[PDB]
Amino acid sequence: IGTYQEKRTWFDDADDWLRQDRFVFVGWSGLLLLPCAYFAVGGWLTGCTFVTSWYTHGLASSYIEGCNFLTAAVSTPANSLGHSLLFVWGPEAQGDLTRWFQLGGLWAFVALHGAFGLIGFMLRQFEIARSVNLRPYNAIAFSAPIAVFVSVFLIYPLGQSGWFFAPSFGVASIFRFILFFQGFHNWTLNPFHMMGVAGVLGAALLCAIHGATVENTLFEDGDGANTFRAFNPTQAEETYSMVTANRFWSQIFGVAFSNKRWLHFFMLFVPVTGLWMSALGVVGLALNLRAYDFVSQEIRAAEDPEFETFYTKNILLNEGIRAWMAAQDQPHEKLTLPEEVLPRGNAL
Amino acid sequence: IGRIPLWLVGTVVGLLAIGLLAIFFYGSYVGLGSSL
Amino acid sequence: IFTVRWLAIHAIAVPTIFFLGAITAMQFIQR
Amino acid sequence: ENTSLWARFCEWITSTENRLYIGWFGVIMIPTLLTAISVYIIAFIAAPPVDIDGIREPVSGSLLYGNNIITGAVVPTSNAIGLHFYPIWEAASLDEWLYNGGPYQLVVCHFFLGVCCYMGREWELSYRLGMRPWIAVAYSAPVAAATAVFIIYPIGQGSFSDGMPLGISGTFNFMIVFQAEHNILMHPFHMFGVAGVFGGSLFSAMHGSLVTSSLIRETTENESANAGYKFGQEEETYNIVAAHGYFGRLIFQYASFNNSRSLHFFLAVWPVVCIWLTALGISTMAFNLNGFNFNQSVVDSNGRVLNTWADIINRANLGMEVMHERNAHNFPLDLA
Amino acid sequence: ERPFSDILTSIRYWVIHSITVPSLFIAGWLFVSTGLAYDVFGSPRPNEYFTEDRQDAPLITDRFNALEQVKKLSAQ
Amino acid sequence: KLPEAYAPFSPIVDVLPIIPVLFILLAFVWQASVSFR
Amino acid sequence: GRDQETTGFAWWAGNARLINLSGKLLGAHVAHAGLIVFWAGAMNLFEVSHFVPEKPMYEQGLILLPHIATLGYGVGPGGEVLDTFPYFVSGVLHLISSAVLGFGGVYHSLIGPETLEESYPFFGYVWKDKNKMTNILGYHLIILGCGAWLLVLKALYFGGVYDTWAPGGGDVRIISNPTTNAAIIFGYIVKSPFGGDGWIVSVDNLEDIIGGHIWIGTLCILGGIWHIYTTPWPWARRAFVWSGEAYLSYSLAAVSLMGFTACCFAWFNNTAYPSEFYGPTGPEASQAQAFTFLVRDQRLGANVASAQGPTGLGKYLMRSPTGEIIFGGETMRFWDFRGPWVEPLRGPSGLDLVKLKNDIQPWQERRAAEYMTHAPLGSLNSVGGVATEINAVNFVSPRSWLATSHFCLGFFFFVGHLWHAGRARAAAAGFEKGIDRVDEPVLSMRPLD
Amino acid sequence: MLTLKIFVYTVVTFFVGLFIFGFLSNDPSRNPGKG
Amino acid sequence: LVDDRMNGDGTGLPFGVNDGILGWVIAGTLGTIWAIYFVSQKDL
Ligand code: CLA
Ligand code: CLA
Ligand code: CLA
Ligand code: CLA
Ligand code: CLA
Ligand SMILES: CC1=C(/C=C/C(C)=C/C=C/C(C)=C/C=C/C=C(C)/C=C/C=C(C)/C=C/C2=C(C)CCCC2(C)C)C(C)(C)CCC1
Ligand SMILES: CC1=C(/C=C/C(C)=C/C=CC(/C)=C/C=C/C=C(C)/C=C/C=C(C)/C=C/C2=C(C)CCCC2(C)C)C(C)(C)CCC1
Ligand SMILES: CC1=C(/C=C/C(C)=C/C=CC(/C)=C/C=C/C=C(C)/C=C/C=C(C)/C=C/C2=C(C)CCCC2(C)C)C(C)(C)CCC1
Ligand SMILES: [Cl-]
Ligand SMILES: [Cl-]
Ligand SMILES: [Fe+2]
Ligand code: NA
Repeated sequence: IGTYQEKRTWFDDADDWLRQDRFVFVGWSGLLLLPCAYFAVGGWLTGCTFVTSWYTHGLASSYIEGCNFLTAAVSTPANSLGHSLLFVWGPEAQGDLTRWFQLGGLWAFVALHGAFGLIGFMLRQFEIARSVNLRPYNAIAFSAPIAVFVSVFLIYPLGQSGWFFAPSFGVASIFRFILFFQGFHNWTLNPFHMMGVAGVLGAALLCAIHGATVENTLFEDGDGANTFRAFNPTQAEETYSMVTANRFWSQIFGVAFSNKRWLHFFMLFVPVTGLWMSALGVVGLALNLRAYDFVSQEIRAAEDPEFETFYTKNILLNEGIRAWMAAQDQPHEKLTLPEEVLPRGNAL
Repeated sequence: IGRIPLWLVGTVVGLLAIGLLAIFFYGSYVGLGSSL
Repeated sequence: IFTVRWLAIHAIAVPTIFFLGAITAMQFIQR
Repeated sequence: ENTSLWARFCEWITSTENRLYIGWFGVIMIPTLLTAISVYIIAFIAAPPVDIDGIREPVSGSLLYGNNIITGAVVPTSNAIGLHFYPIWEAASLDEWLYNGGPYQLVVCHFFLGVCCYMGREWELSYRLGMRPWIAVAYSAPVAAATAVFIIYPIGQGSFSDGMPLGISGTFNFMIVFQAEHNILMHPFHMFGVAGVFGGSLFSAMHGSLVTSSLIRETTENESANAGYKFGQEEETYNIVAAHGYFGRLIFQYASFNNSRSLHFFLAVWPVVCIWLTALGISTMAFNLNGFNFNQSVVDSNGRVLNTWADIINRANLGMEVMHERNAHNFPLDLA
Repeated sequence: ERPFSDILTSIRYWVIHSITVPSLFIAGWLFVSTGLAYDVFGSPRPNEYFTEDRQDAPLITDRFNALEQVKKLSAQ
Repeated sequence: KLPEAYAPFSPIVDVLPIIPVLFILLAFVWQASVSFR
Repeated sequence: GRDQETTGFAWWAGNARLINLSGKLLGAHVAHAGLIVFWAGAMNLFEVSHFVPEKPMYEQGLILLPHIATLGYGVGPGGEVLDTFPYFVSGVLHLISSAVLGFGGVYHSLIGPETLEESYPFFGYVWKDKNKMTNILGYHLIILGCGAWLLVLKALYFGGVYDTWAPGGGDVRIISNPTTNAAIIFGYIVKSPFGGDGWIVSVDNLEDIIGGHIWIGTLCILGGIWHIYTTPWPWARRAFVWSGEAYLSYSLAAVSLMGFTACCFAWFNNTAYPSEFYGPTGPEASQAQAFTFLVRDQRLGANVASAQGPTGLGKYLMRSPTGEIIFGGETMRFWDFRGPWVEPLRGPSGLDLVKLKNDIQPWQERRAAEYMTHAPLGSLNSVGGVATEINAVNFVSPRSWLATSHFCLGFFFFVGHLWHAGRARAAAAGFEKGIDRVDEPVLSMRPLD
Repeated sequence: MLTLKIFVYTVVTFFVGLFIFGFLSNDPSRNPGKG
Repeated sequence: LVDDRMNGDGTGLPFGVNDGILGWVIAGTLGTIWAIYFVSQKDL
């Protein structure tokens, strides 16, 4: 490199064989990404098929006990296991693979392999962008799935009592995680979650509205009723009228884009910043640092037996969730609550 | 080398796939996890 | 054979057909 | 010939030279939307407490009654009215019009007409500008969702008191009560909808990053990269084929969009069709078709029920259910 | 170059796969038909989620002797 | 249940509803067979 | 058929290739009508194969057998099924008819003439011949008018129709003297669709139903003759679009309207959709639960006129906002329900206390209890009850299924109307393919947007 | 109170009639394109 | 009665018209808009 001799070494040979264009690009990140990602996805497919959640949660959570696609999950370890890494060789499994599946070790397997697979995938984006000589804005846009995954699947259970409170990899298990955050953390009320929701909704809006605008401002290049064949990707001319689009959205909405680079950076910026602020909120909830209560309104409702709002209704709904969910969701607490102390409404 | 049609291959594969999901939706009502 | 394409296809295809067989088998396991 | 009074008014209305296009759908969209905006602002500021439940207890809902921006909400019409049309002129006075939930039903009717004519006005401006006309179709998905939550769910449930309250914590209340009653989380249409917003965000990040990653060098390091684009230029401002090559060797060489019009069609159609499916999910659950019910599906050889994740979801649902309408039930079944 | 239009249209492809794909499928068939999945991954059979000693869902409630606690809460 | 004459024809009654879905799938089969021209 | 090169339409828009091919278009339509008749017959035979007589029809997942039974086939007093043979007859007749229609569609699609104007000028049309298009429209209005008069004849002279308002609990009735008053008939049409009025969903007697059918059959026949003998006026020419896609978009808007109104009919109406066949309506189930618990708490020695609820507003009886006596609880929202087991108990002041006390009937109370246990709340696994219930009742109401699916179809067809109205307008305008790139209208306008 | 209903009926009828006759006033001819 | 209402809820009135002045003003407004639309014709 740089008018220097640079005698060919084993590193440069392996780099030449790895950074080549083929069916699937391996690179150096493929030394990490392909095994970690393959093991994480295969472990989830194995756990949703054969691995039970009977000894960690007292639930049936695989296709072998009769569960469908939505209810099977790779479930978190027992809360008594805390934040143990659940090695197959460690103090708990002690080398026995079968007892390692039953102990909740497959969740730790899938979580660690998935996290390092996410690292490998971002590094893969980095090396492909460097090889093609393109900017790594795809990696920067992928930084938000990694922030969300780390904050929810590692930072949050690390802040809580153990991996048991991490989300279990499944459909209904994720729904359970969401409902638990509603009942216990009041995660809707948190402004960081609100910024995340606004980011996702605005990004879906941006996706739909950008696609529709581009395809309803297309130039002709036609002689045929199908427009997809009016595009030939080796051309130095735009396909759609940015001027027509700007005029249309200016007179419909009041404001409209006039810079494509700013438009596409905005399409990057809205969901990424939304997921980053949502991840910051989940990190706040990891410590039970919550946006649960409005003290002034709550004092006002306490001192006025006639003042209810949808906020106080949500607080009562949350308490109902907690008391009716705790006994079967947190079995380590042995909550043998009698049915007379469970809070309910009338009749029903 | 291009003897069997790709469309015939794909149609057979799609039949096998729809048969698999149909067996899956059939056995949601019998056997394990059927609630009877 | 044994190309990178063959490895990448097979690492998913072989366990896919194996687990599909398992799910079809235990799909007829009755209570 | 352009002399007549209807000619002057008509060419003013269809004029593309106005700062905001009005048009024939605009002659309805503008007055309905200003009506809904005026009533919504005045009600959010100082609406007296509204009896949502029909049981002689009101929910305050307005800032002047001690609510902050997160809590404040235009509270739906009373349960006693049901789907009955309740205009101001039908009520005895403005005060009891307010107490029975008049501002909500007014704002929701005007918002329906406003979004429908906003869609028509979108089509109209595209027609007047020589455009293709399907931005109205793409906008029909948030309109579908708005109708589903403000009118279609009240028609299915029998009262505007089940509509979404016009507020933040009121919206959260609507979501929690709705999941309690219908299990939206386990409804496939809501699964498609969630996949729609997650995909809309995913492909929004993907499209933005691939275009920003391929912008052709035109400016210096000390200037905004946006300054490399001038409005009205005809050159392609990014390397589409290079972004294709990057995307192909990143995911799949052959399963990558080699057509920019194909990419933008997927961008337009994916969240739009998914929001169509989730709006129809809300409509299906208006007529009580509900989500997937897997409560006590899995049983052992003895017939003893094994709890599952869907059963923990159900326990959370019972918690949500036994708190919505804490005093409005006289009967055990929630058939209302 | 084998662009998937030649492989998926090749009788050579379909003669070395008409045995391997059904072979793996029937291998998966017998893997859970003969209970090897139950042996390997430790998922319980329908008659063995509960013993006489305990009539409730298991609780590991331990960390360092959790191996023998799963050994005693499982089905022997 | 079908009338006493048509009782053994109940199995071929039982498959007849799905035929229009088979028709749209057949349109796609034909388009695949003509190479999606 | 054609390809992308010869037409400009891709395979996923292939039917557009046959917009201007009259014979192939006719073949596609006839084959499609064969599919609709085929589904009607095949599903009718499937239902009568899976029908069970000791259960009511709303418990077996039936959507066509209730439709046949409302015409007065195989059912007698009480809505009880007496013969599945008329249903069998309808199913097999439709299946044979679909064979004939399918042959016609396949023939005209495959080897029929490509365009009909060069050989059969009577059926030959182009989308701009407004005279010919109104002739076709007129023929179809006479056809639909004969369908409506066929129903009128069925109600008048061919066994009548099932009347759920007949005394005793519903029975097939010969309709005599249907209402012909235009005020009564079109008051339904110009009625508000809100609560208590419900537009034309609140039609509540077969007298109004059959009279409106007499009315609509005569208008359809008259308008058909008018359309055969006229051409659209210049205002109609200046306002409408005259492409086949435009006619399609008009039809799409109209049938989306029909789908939405069909959803509301199935959900609310109980005289064209009797509850004996379709299950109770939404209001019917809640009012039924209130009514049952009212009579049980009369049998357990308690006064229901008194005994206010936990909010002090009344456990069993209360006042509607308009002043009458209604059932207490959340079912007050359904206070405008009207059914065959509440009207004999309703006085001028709403529910009458002495009539509720003494003039009860056993058939009304068992109908109410059965409607209470079979409310239109279920999951899409067909798991009856609210989302918090157990997998123990395999039941979802046909009213739920019909209203659900037809709202979905009505909405998607409104969206299709949007798509086609836009594409027809832009195709008549000339920029259905995009902007000219040299004569772009936006560059010719003033600055500042 | 009836007065407000009369005035609102006038408003809605006026705007709906404006919409109706605005679209009746040769709207498909207000395209910018050729023909 | 403790107050006065238009008590027009329900009863299915044509276009919600409870006094004929509403129908006459609907007729008048549509009629005068049709009148201006008709006198301003033979244009474009
Ligand atoms: C992309 C490669 C990769 C990566 C990054 C990981 C990463 C991880 N794996 Mg893993 N794994 C992989 C591939 C990979 N794996 C493959 C291919 C297999 C199949 C065999 C497995 C099977 C596997 C199992 C069964 C388990 C893991 C587990 C783990 C986690 C903890 C492992 C650990 O702590 O030991 C780390 C190991 C090292 C750091 C190796 C260091 C070697 C040094 C550099 C050499 C020095 C040794 C030398 C001989 C010392 C002698 C001294 C003498 C010379 C003087 C971790 C996140 C555990 C887990 O999932 O937890 C739940 C677990 O039980 N993996
Ligand atoms: C209701 C569904 C329907 C119907 C009635 C039609 C009808 C038609 N299509 Mg079409 N199509 C459909 C759906 C449908 N399509 C869908 C969903 C797609 C998207 C995949 C397409 C995409 C498409 C394209 C791209 C094209 C058509 C074309 C055509 C026309 C001629 C076909 C032809 O002759 O080529 C030959 C077809 C065959 C030789 C297949 C024969 C199979 C037969 C018809 C099936 C019926 C057999 C039946 C079981 C036996 C009953 C007989 C008796 C016992 C009753 C025809 C009128 C072509 C056209 O526009 O014409 C100019 C054309 O280019 N279609
Ligand atoms: C739209 C009208 C309609 C309605 C209201 C019904 C209603 C009903 N049907 Mg029926 N059916 C219909 C049309 C209809 N059907 C058609 C067109 C067919 C031919 C395929 C059938 C064939 C049929 C059979 C064979 C049976 C029924 C049965 C039933 C009953 C139970 C339904 C059930 O639980 O299934 C489950 C519900 C679903 C499967 C809903 C699916 C959701 C949608 C449709 C699919 C998802 C779309 C996807 C997300 C979007 C992709 C877009 C694009 C990529 C394609 C119920 C009353 C059963 C019965 O009770 O018999 C008496 C029964 O055995 N139906
Ligand atoms: C569904 C069948 C059908 C269809 C598709 C058409 C279609 C058409 N008719 Mg027609 N007509 C029909 C049935 C039908 N008609 C019947 C059954 C009759 C007998 C009563 C007539 C009598 C008739 C006459 C006298 C005329 C037409 C005319 C026309 C043409 C222009 C109409 C127009 O401007 O649109 C829409 C019309 C309007 C927007 C203004 C109409 C005023 C309202 C909408 C009528 C309904 C009143 C009601 C209170 C409105 C609210 C109803 C709502 C709440 C449901 C058009 C092609 C005209 C023509 O061009 O002559 C050739 C014309 O002169 N028709
Ligand atoms: C009587 C109604 C009707 C008729 C005659 C037409 C006719 C036509 N349409 Mg159209 N359309 C309609 C309704 C109708 N449409 C509706 C309701 C929608 C929904 C918004 C659309 C959306 C639409 C689009 C986007 C396009 C057309 C196009 C076309 C033209 C070519 C169609 C073709 O070959 O596509 C091929 C057929 C297929 C690809 C098969 C479609 C497969 C669908 C998606 C599966 C749906 C099944 C699923 C179970 C539905 C469940 C939904 C829910 C209820 C559960 C043709 C003239 C094209 C066009 O404009 O050409 C000029 C085109 O671009 N249509
Ligand atoms: C054009 C075309 C097409 C087609 C379409 C269609 C639609 C067709 C059709 C057709 C049809 C629509 C047909 C039908 C038929 C029918 C038949 C063939 C029948 C029959 C009969 C029988 C044999 C029966 C019997 C019975 C009885 C009588 C009773 C008892 C039971 C039983 C079943 C035994 C497609 C899309 C593909 C593609 C494109 C082209
Ligand atoms: C999606 C797609 C595809 C496809 C797939 C598939 C797989 C399909 C299918 C399909 C199918 C699967 C079809 C079938 C068919 C059939 C038909 C259509 C028929 C018929 C017939 C009839 C009509 C009947 C009749 C009768 C009666 C009526 C009675 C008795 C007698 C008899 C039986 C005769 C592919 C991948 C390629 C490509 C891409 C796209
Ligand atoms: C059977 C029956 C009945 C009867 C019924 C009836 C008689 C009906 C009718 C009705 C009618 C009689 C209707 C009418 C209508 C109309 C419509 C629905 C329309 C439309 C359209 C449109 C939307 C338009 C648009 C436009 C304008 C604005 C102007 C011109 C141009 C254009 C196109 C732009 C009753 C219920 C009694 C009972 C039950 C059964
Ligand atoms: Cl609540
Ligand atoms: Cl209640
Ligand atoms: Fe772009
Ligand atoms: Na309660």
